Amino acid sequence: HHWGYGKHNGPEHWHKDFPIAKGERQSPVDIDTHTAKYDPSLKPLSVSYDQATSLRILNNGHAFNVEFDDSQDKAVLKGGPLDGTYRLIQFHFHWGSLDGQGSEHTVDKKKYAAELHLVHWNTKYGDFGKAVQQPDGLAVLGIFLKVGSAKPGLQKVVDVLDSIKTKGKSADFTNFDPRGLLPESLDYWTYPGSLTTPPLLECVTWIVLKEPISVSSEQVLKFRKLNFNGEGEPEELMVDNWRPAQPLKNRQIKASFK
Ligand SMILES: CC1(C)O[C@H]2[C@H](O)CN(CCCCCCn3cc(CNC(=O)c4ccc(S(N)(=O)=O)cc4)nn3)C[C@@H]2O1
Ligand SMILES: [Zn+2]
Repeated sequence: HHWGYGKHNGPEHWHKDFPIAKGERQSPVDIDTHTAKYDPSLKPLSVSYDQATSLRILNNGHAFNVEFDDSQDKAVLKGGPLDGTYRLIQFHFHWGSLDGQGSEHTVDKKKYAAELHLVHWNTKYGDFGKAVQQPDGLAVLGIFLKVGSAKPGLQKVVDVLDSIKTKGKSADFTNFDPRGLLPESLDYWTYPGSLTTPPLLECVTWIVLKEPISVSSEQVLKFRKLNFNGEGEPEELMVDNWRPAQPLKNRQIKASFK
């Protein structure tokens, strides 16, 4: 009876094994655009992905992760609200069964079709497992997806999904350039929060870009043909793998832009 996104093991149940689910800095949240304050002391984000080394793509039973070599400073996030250097370890998405839902963050209660999370860890803690025990251990860059025109830089991901349909399957995924997933503008909102899946640790600086990327209906349909189940188990489509918005509590969301 492991956690997931079903009726019996979904987000409303997670607090029974992970009591931090009801904590003071949980993610995701609704971003109220009228309440977020412009912070002129924030810096432009520095997204340095030109030396990124992708390795593998894995269906882990709740999403698919594209994994990177983080054994040196190759793909890093710096600046904005961050102190020091955060290394890219993996990206993954959260998506819906229909285009009207799927994102984890919301914007004035608007749900997007999906949400990309680029996950980075603070190199002053030495490894990812040490970084998730610290309040400034991770930085997650969140990017909304809307359905419209295809995203050319997503198609290499879309075309490998048939090879990792079920839980525990992986495939080589070298020479993927994550710069092809970025929007034009790096304007963002930022707040302190958490991992959005168990163990829900309160270790994340969230950086959520204002500008969504556009993907095609055919691209998101391929995400929705993945399975939560293992091979030779009853088929359960991998859809609606998103946590809903959590209470903001004693937090302020800051905007990088006027
Ligand atoms: C195994 C590998 C290559 O994959 C990276 C994955 O992000 C996580 N691996 C397992 C870490 C082992 C103990 C550390 C604590 N921890 C981490 C995890 C896995 N969860 C997570 O790492 C996680 C990351 C991001 C997010 S979100 N949706 O962006 O907020 C949510 C969760 N489970 N327990 C470390 C990884 O290195
Ligand atoms: Zn995520």
